[PDB]
Amino acid sequence: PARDRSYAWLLSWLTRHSTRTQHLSVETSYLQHESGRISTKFEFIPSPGNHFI
Amino acid sequence: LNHLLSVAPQQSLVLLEDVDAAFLSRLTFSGLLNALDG
Repeated sequence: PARDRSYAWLLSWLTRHSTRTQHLSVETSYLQHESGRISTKFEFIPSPGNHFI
Repeated sequence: LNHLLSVAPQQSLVLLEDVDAAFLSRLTFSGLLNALDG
């Protein structure tokens, strides 16, 4: 389930093991530090549906 | 001074102007440099 913390770990492991995943979603890590410093990074995650590995 | 210099925010610069006044003379001359090396 999404409540368990293994969800994100398994999804990251999937997106690493299967580099060429035609179907995927995006997770953006955005953090505006003090003094107006903006840090952004795109983490790509498998899209909802069926995937084969 | 040591507490303020130790708790400075991350990714932030600290500016200490008029450094001559404290060194010439709460106030201290060697205390500030000792605190800096802490």
